[PDB]
Amino acid sequence: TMYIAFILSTIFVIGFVGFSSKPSPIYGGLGLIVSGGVGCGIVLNFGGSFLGLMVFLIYLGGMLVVFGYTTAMATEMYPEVWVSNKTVFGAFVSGLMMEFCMVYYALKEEEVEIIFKFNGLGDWVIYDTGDSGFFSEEAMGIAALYSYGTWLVIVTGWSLLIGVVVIMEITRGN
Amino acid sequence: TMMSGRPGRVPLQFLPNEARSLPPPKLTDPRLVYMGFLGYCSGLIDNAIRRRPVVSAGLHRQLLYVTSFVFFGYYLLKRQDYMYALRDHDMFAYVKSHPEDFPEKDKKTYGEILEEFHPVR
Amino acid sequence: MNPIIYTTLIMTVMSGTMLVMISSHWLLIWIGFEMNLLAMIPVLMKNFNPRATEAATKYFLTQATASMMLMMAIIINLLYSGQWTITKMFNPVAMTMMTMALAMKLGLSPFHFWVPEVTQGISLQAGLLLLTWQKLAPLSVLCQISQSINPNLMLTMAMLSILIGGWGGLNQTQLRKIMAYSSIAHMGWMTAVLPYNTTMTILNLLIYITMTLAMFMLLIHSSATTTLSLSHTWNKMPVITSLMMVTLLSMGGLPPLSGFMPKWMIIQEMTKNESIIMPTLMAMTALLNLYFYMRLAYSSSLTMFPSTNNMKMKWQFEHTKQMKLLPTMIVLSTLVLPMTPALSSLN
Amino acid sequence: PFFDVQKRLGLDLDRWMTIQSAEQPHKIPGRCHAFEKEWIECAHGIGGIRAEKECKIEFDDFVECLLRQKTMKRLSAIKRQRDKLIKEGKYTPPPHHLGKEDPR
Amino acid sequence: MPLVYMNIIMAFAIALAGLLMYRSHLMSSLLCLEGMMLSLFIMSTLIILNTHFTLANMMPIILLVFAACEAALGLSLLVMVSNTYGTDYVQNLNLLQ
Amino acid sequence: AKTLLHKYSDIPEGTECHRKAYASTSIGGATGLIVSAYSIALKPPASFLEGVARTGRYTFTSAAIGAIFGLTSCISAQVREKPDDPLNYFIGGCAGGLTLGARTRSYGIGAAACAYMGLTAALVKMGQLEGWQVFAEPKV
Amino acid sequence: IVELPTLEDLKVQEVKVSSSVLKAAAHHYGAQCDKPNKEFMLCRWEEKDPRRCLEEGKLVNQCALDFFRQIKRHCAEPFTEYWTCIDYSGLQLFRHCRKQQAKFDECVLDKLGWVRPDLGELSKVTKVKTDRPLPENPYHSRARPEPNPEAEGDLKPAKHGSRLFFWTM
Amino acid sequence: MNIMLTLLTNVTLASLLVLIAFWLPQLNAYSEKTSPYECGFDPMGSARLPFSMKFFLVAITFLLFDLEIALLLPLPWASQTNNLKTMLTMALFLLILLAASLAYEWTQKGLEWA
Ligand SMILES: CCCCCCCCCCCCCCCCC[C@@H](O)O[C@H](CO[C@H](O)CCCCCCCCCCCCCCC)COP(=O)(O)OCC[N+](C)(C)C
Repeated sequence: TMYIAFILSTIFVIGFVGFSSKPSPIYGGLGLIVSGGVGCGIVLNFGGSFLGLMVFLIYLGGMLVVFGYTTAMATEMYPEVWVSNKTVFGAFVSGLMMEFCMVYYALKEEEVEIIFKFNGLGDWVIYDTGDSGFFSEEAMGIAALYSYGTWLVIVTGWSLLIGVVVIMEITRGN
Repeated sequence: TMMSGRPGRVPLQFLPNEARSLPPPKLTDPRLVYMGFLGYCSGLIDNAIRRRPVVSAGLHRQLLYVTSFVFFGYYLLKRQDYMYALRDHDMFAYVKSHPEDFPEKDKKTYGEILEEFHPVR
Repeated sequence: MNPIIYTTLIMTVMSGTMLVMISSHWLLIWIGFEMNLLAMIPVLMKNFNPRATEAATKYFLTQATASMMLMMAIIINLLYSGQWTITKMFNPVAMTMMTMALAMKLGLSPFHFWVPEVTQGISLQAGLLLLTWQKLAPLSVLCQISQSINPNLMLTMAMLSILIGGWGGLNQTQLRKIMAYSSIAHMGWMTAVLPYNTTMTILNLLIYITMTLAMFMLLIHSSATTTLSLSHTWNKMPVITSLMMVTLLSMGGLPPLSGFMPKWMIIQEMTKNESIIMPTLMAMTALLNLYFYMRLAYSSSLTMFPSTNNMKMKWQFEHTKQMKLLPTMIVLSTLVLPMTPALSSLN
Repeated sequence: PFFDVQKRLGLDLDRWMTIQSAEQPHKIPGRCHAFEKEWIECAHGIGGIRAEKECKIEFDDFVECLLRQKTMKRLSAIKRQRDKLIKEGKYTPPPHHLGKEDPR
Repeated sequence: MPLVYMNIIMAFAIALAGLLMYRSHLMSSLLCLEGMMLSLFIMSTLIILNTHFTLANMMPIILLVFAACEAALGLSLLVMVSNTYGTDYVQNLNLLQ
Repeated sequence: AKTLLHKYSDIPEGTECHRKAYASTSIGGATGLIVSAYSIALKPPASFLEGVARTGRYTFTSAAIGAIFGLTSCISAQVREKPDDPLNYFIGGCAGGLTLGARTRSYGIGAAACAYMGLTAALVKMGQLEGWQVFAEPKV
Repeated sequence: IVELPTLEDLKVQEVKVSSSVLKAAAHHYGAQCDKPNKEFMLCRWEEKDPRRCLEEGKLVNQCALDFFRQIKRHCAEPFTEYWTCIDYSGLQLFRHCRKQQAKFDECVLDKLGWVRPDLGELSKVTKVKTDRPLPENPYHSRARPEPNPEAEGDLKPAKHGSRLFFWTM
Repeated sequence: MNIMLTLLTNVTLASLLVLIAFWLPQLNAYSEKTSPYECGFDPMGSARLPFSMKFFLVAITFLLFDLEIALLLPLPWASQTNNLKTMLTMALFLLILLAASLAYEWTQKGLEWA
């Protein structure tokens, strides 16, 4: 078909190719933006929409901004673009050839020999009937977190709280 | 892991009611009194580290230590005997469970068997 | 940082490990480590030094990447068996990574390089706690996944931890780095026998913790650090140097002493498995481990390095703030040898 | 030391989240509930070790339930077969305009 | 396993190799780590969407939380190291690898 | 991979010395690449050409050691025609050190390498003869 | 190799009323057609295999057909006056029309004469008699492998105890 | 599809505005005209390090609230669960901790913002 989810996976992976190469944190922040929107799109394709919008909100709408603060604290004059060094750009190309070899393996249509077998063909094939009443599986699925899963709520509450305490006990020391 | 995960039994209880039936260690089991002296010497080092006039001082606390370790040493001995008695039991039950794999081998005598002799030279 | 907060941190570390020791679901284990981390970093940052900061940077950076690989390998396990219960793992490519992640969490070689450094960066309080309490949780999960471990992979790190735990121990002066190589060496002995029989592991664990409690309480008691700094102590409070000697020998596992109990059960267990060669190499190298305990003993109690004059006034002043738990931690870590059989209490 | 205090005290605070079945809100079925149910009913007193022998078949069917691995290798073999016949065969006319829309 | 999963896993492998090739100022590493986090998230969520294993719909978000949480911590340490230098990994006080 | 040692394992006996020697050369090359890998990893060569010089060094050396070891072993097998006793490897073991002795241009290191590499190899053969488990399965 | 019903044997003339029209009157449809219906679903959830209950799955079709045949001869113009009102909304919400339902429900309650169920009524689970056996093992499944013995006696003291190494007792 | 189509038309629209923005005035760029603005007089140096603890000291707190609201989101749907008393405590609980966290910051003087 469109293979649209899969090509999104490809743009995702190159999003990590330009991201995992390390050319000033700001451009890497761009890398996680691209990989971020691609991510939420990909998970949206299975219809877990609420989650894809969590990451598109909580992650990218949160994190990469605070990184857009760290660079204000780090920067250094003349930050490097991807093209600005032989090892960085060499690295980016180094990612591209590999992932392209994977796509060529997709052209081969044979199961992947790397690491462990990748069964091949289109993504749609694994889908099953999504039949349900006037509610998505996800909705009540996460709604369950409160009523039906109090324990996790306890440890997350406690954890985040004392994480705030830790931020205090690091920054105040100075 | 063995023993752990054994059918029946419950996790955190230190000591099964299934024990109890085993005789308790007697009051002056030498292992136990050794727990005594262990506590004793610990009580003594407690003085020596903190200067103190060793031995005569704090004879009080020293008595606390020896009573402490002998006390815990007691129950620890009970669980010891319980555990070993347990593995012995499971072992014998299993040897009845599979008689075939634990053959009652016939015992030929020395007259019956040949064995090579090696002269010392 | 006021004690009321410090204690909440340290208690949430205790909780952050207890949680690993309780929960059966994997996600709560990864939460167990994860909560453990956040609560572990700040306590390294008390007093705060330009040095300590990069110490914590090391520790966090490695623990974070370890936890990452771990969660990845969990997810792969789920992908190929749809489970969350601990139990056996069902895909070797995942299993080896869970072994790796835990291998960082113990600090086993060749992942080990962070541990000698981090220890250098913090005070002996935070140090001791790092070398004992942090060693619980990852072992607490390894005991649960002993059933399916790929023994080859485990024994290789288990040995190499002992060689590296040796050679890197002969070289250093300041004690904290040495304590680091001691622990990094004992973990080789714990994680070695793990595929074969976990109860021996937990035994060895208890002895190790008791031991390093003995040492760090002593170093605290004398506030020694660099070897020379330790050397002066023979004249001021002779007893405690005269006791570091012994606890060191119990590290060395000279046979009357308690520290021999681990090795000598381990050698038993592995020998039932045949595998006769491995314990021989292991036991031979443990000697090499002993030798720098001995040299360190020479700096201290057996021989008197020259005293500095200024020491004399210090003679008038008794040490204070006694640490109650100490004497028992010495004695248990030494005299207990004719109480091996009690190990079966651990079933 | 897998302390299992949650079991001795019966708190169950963790246990619910485990397993494909095990009561889920609005009783929504797992996609592979059945093979899983059979496979677990197979698993009790057998405990862990012998369990990887005797219950293997059940776990296998459960595996294919999870990944649909084999049915995909097959279905792939068919679709790749069809290309060879693409000039030798014209497949099926209805797919294009059959009673499938009348079918409901 | 369908090729898409293989692709995300590979994105993980790159999200690790990038962390470990590890160069210059370390802020890049906190990025690469967060990228790693994101790949694990997505790889989890696709699965929970797959088998309709509904309870586990709660996990990915919870995963996300702590993971984001530690990263949130990480910057703070960087601050301190940035505080005395203007950050670079190239400068480390500690001895013996 | 284990398949490679498995390749070397089917000697058989010592027949066709080349077939064996190629495999030993392969193993020596592998270990050479690993040692070179960590060496580069932990001793930042500075100027990458020097780094490939380094790896060329170690790789070629270990490959050489494996080659000469393999062929001297099999030749001794095909000449003494004993051919199964452990000493049959030991010469090659002793030979191997000399190879290592040549590249290092030192009598000392070559001399020690002769003895210890020899004893190690002898123990290996002895082990194949005796099924020593090195990494025994949990069994217990 | 899997058993399947012939392409024909399944075949039945379809209900072909549109979904909006269907919904407009379904609220009565549950009230009238019923016994075949619940027999059907109870038959389904028993053995899970559809083929087993496919025939009842025919019977329900024809039953519904008879239902609409009863409809068309009587109420229809009021009926069309009703579902036309409803199909106009893409939410299919009942609240938007309602008033026509006065027309329709009255013309039925008189001219064909029987009541509309109240809102709290259809949801409740219904008792249903059935003659066919409940299936032996619906999962088919296999044998349950023999459990390890939970054998026990009583604990005599260890034969010499702590037999490891030199310890005597 | 639907949404991807509107994304494409929007982005292409904007990019079109960019291209008609540059390739149109068709006049003379030159140096010093292109020099960065600095209220007349030339800059004393390119932008460097406007460092402040008072940035992260709060911004991090932002991040740890945003993670919290991420948990608040399930609430509207969770409200319809069959057993609210099991839920309701937690519904309050996190908010308390949210507040609690803030409260802790409120008075350790960690919230100096600015
Ligand atoms: C800040 C400084 C750092 C401090 C860090 C140190 C912390 C030390 C913690 C040591 C852990 C010990 C465990 C004790 C918990 C008590 C709970 C006890 O009742 O557990 C029961 C089991 O009983 C315990 O086994 C009792 C252990 C008692 C400890 C001492 C035993 C004998 C010591 C042997 C060495 C010789 C020294 C003896 C001299 C006195 C139930 O567990 P079970 O469900 O059944 O099986 C669990 C799985 N296992 C076996 C693999 C763990």
